[PDB]
Amino acid sequence: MIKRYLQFVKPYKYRIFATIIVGIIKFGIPMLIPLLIKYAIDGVINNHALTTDEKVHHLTIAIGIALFIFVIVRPPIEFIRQYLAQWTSNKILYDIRKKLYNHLQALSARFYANNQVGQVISRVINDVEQTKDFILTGLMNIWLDCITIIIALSIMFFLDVKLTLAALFIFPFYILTVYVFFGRLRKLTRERSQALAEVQGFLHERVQGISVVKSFAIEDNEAKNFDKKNTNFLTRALKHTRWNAYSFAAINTVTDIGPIIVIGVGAYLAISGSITVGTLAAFVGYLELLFGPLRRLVASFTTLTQSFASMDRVFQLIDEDYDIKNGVGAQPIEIKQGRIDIDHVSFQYNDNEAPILKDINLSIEKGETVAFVGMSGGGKSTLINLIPRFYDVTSGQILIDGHNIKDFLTGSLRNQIGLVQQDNILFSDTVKENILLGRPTATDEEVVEAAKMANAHDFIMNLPQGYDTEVGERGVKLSGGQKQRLSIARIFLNNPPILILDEATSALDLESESIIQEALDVLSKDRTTLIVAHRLSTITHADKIVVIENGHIVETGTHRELIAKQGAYEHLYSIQNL
Amino acid sequence: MIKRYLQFVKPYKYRIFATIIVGIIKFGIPMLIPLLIKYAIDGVINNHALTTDEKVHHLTIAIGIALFIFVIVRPPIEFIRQYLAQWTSNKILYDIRKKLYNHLQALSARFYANNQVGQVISRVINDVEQTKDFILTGLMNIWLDCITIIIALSIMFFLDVKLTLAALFIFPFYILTVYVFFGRLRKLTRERSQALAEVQGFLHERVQGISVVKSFAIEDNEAKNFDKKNTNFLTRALKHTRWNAYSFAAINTVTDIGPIIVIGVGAYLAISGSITVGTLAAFVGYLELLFGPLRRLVASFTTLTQSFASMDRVFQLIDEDYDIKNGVGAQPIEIKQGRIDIDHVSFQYNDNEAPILKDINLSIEKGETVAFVGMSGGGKSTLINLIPRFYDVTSGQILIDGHNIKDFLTGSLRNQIGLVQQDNILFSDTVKENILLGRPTATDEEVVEAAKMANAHDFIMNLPQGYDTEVGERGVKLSGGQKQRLSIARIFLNNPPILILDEATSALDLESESIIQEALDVLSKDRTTLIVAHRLSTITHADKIVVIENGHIVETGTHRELIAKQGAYEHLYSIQNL
Repeated sequence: MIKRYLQFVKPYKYRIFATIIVGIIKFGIPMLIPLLIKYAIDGVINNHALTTDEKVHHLTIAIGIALFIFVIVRPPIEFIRQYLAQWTSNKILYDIRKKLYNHLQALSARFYANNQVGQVISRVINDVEQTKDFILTGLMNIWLDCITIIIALSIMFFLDVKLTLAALFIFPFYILTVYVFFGRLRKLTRERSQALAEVQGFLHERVQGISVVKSFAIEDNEAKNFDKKNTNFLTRALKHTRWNAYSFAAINTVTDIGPIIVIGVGAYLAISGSITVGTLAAFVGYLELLFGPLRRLVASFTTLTQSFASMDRVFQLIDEDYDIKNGVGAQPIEIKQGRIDIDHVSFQYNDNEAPILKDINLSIEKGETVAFVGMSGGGKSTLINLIPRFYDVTSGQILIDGHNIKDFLTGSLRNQIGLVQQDNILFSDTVKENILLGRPTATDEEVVEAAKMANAHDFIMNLPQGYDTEVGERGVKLSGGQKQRLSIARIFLNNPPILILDEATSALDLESESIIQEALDVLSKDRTTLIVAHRLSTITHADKIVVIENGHIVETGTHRELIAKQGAYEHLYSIQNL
Repeated sequence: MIKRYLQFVKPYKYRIFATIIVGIIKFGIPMLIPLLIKYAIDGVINNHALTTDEKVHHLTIAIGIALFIFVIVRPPIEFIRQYLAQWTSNKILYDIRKKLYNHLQALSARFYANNQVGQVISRVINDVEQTKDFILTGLMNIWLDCITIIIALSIMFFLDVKLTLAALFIFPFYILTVYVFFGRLRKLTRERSQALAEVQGFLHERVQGISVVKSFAIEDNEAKNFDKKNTNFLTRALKHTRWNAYSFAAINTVTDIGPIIVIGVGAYLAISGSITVGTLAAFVGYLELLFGPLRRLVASFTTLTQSFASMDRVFQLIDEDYDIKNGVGAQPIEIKQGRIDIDHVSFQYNDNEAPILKDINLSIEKGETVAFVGMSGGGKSTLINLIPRFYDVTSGQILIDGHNIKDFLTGSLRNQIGLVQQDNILFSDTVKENILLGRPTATDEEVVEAAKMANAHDFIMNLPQGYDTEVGERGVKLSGGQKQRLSIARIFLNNPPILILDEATSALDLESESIIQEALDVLSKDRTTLIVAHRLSTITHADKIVVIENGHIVETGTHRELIAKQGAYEHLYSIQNL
């Protein structure tokens, strides 16, 4: 998996090597200070053989050299070091999200039917952000602390063989301890993030559905439900905290026995006649070089553990399967004559549940306008959505122009099916911007046409700032009949070969309906049109009315014929002016 | 404003003092090492008074002691120090969100009509989280670095009053520099966060409206729109980064001239007689004590700057005004007889725009069932929503039982108005859980009753896992007629004195409608009922039909009378059979 995440860093290796290089070229600075203390002390006064005009000159090139380095050289190193580090990771994150967003747009209705927006977003934003430390603390700092440890171990190896050994004794345990915690922290972090994710999901869902919370004044009740999730998150976060605290003390207690098992030994050797009490003096001086980095790495460790948890969650989301896939055979197909064929189609949203569409057989020739009617919960919408291939038929096949829906390239198929769903969407944008969804590359002229078509153009003008009026989030700032008509607009703009209208009149008064009815009868003149309707009267003119009951096609016919049959259809119609 | 944020920390002062105390009791440890070293070296090795059996002995007491401290005392200090620090801040955050969520639930339809969920959430989650550093780096660490600086400075002053003035020389500039950057970083951070906020808002809106993006296969187009926001965020984040890098190098270059100017003057002063090398050398070992903390504080500074930006944004959201406020006169009023009076009401959603409801006068006696009908975009919904007081009338008054709506306590008023909006809501929960929204404290028996009432109980049973079937996010896993009926359920459960039904039939077939029609005619027998409808036929029985046009009441009457008048009403009705 590191290999995976690494793939994102790939195009930035150099900038990172650079960040590490400049990183090393930093320790040289802190050492310049103690080096300068020795020069004035031993090179201008303790020299004893210099003029009081000569030594007061060397101190003006040494207090000259220092200033130069620190006021000219260091600043740029400092800067670049950070800017680089950041610029790098920040571009990397940017990249990861670029990919995550396409992933998302490629998931299926199913995915989104069983997932919580807020939770998904939490991953795309929070979890990703969290993997930032892995680039910084991981690939750009950890090393410097190991380089330091090598240098140190090395220097010490010369000063004395067994004395260094005296130190390394700790090392294995240190490693063992880290290993012992790592995993548990990784989970605790994972579980923690997830909780956050769930509060995200909660906030999203409620803030957007407040209309309801407000209406029944269930604020108190819901504020509780919030606290459960908010508390859960807190709890989990504490578990996580406790362990980090715990593991920290642990790893360090180990890292601390380090200088001890050293000093102790360093004495019982210098006195036992093994080595120069100067060696002991020197060696023990470097103790900070060894058990210093080892102490930092404890922190480095921790940070990373958390980061891994995050990249987990990220990849987990990345690894989600696309339910509707294109498959090798993919083929952008032009639909020249709207010929739709539904052969023995049967649908189930899940293996466990019962099918919703059982055995459906229906043929629709180009130009025909087919109406779908029946008790609510029958299957019309489900059936319908099988064509734009929003879900794949369970058993059977649907063919447009003889071509199996599956053999089209998604975008192609979908782009040629103008679909007005029953629960229509609007983004917090301008009226124009919304219609444009039907055909983003459209002439401000064509838009106004679609509008006039959908019987929308008129009320749009009466809107403050007309076609540029910002509709509300979710399109709140408009009537039902109004939102709806904008959806119809999109259709005309799309001007597709196949038109599916699932209750495209729901919210319009009798009059507006009449208009749109005419507008459509026109657009639907020579196109294959599928219509789901409850207001029967606006379906009579259909070429064929299809009655659907409990997932089955029960009746088929012309309004005229169906009425004669005094069957299922008539029953329903008959309920109107009776 | 710090005072504000502090108010959240208040109930945790002690835990924080504690965190600081234990914090100080830490420097004592690192010093024990060199002490065990000096003690070994200068104490046992060169005592010139030690039996080889004594020195070894006194060495041992120094180690047995070391191990004890480090393997027993330190671990607990380490732990508590961190656990404390975290536990504290983590509870504080928890608290802040507890408050933010109630704030949210108290904002008005307006607020939410002009705000983006994702953006709001970003604040409640991200910005808050960000204020975490302020508690940690701010109130628990900064101090230790100042304590260190005091300790250090004192020593310098008793070592030489005029050389500490060679040090402190830097101090003012340091402060000046911080001041110079602080502000700009604060903004850059602010602007950065906001960008994130906007990507949040984008992701929310799109992920939830994908149905549309999928239908027109506008993935590519939208993926672009995403990249604008994603890029914007990246850019802003870079600006921020660049400056931090910049300001960092700056403040340090200043902090670095520090040890130098002590050496530049200090050395010159030794020459002229200020003091000797014995002093110049001793006034230089502690240099790390002074310009060490000053270097850390540079980082401490930065972190805080960002934190302030965050608390800004947080408070900004906290400072949002409640459009619908209760006001002192608040009074939980029982509505005993649904008498509604609309006296010269006029409504405008904004001062700039044109009114939507102009001069409306209508009286509704207890028990009466009043229907509202007219072209779409007329004002019915707006009018209606003025009663549950979702917005306050602009000019006029609405009185229930003689009491002005404004004089009720929100929850009271709203709780007694059973409202079925046209765009009904469902949470990703169970069927039961959703109905329960109408009356959270309800008998699993009463629920099933409401259901049977709303003509829902039946199809709910046919659902996998029946009343416990998890409907989809937004309630996707159900038909239109189905979601809707669950909304109707809520009404029966609420069983209020006043019932408002805005197109409560939109998605039901003719048959289901008949049922619910009967179910309601019953529930509406002796209750004040307001109905907005487009399917006229389901309104005929009304006590009074009110026709609304361009924000006005144009006609008033009984279906019978209005039909006779051959006016506005008849026109519309007349369009059904015609």
